[PDB]
Amino acid sequence: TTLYENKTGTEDGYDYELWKDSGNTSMILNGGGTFSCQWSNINNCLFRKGKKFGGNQSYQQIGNISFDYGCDYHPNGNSYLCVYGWTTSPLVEFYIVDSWGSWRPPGGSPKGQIYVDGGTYDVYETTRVNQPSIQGNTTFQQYFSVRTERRTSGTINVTEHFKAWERMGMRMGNIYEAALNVEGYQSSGSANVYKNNMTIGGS
Repeated sequence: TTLYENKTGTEDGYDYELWKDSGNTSMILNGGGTFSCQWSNINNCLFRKGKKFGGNQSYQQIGNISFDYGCDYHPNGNSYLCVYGWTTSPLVEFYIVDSWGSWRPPGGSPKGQIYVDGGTYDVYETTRVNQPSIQGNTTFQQYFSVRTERRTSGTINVTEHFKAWERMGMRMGNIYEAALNVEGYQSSGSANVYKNNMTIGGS
């Protein structure tokens, strides 16, 4: 229930992962979607809990996807706190970022704004040509919604970001996974996800 090295698994209905390329990481797996983590001397690391979806379905088929979450979030350098996931056909890596450390991701310039869940989100898109992905080295898009001001608790209605992105011409494939995610880059920090209730279904 405390992880220190790369591991993926499932507990209490939530898929979890700790991953780092190097450095010190720890992750306490608490009930349900909740977890606690710390990192130092890392290059890249991530800690996440959510779901790898069991079918090959669109978000209209899966039903509502939302995270009712709360995190006591103390990054010491580069870091962000987000919902993270992928779609396939088309292949998309997506991010809904609510807070960050020293650097607000992803860089570049937004193409729109979404007013949802009491906040304003900047929308970004990238193409990454022949780069590592969940389907090997290949080309994929990245979609980002990044809050204009930091917050660390509330509801992220992922379905509404999906719908807004599609209205802005950003096609969603079948949903592969979605998880509440803490990232670190060349930094130290800690975060306690004390609440993470992931809705999957219905309207």
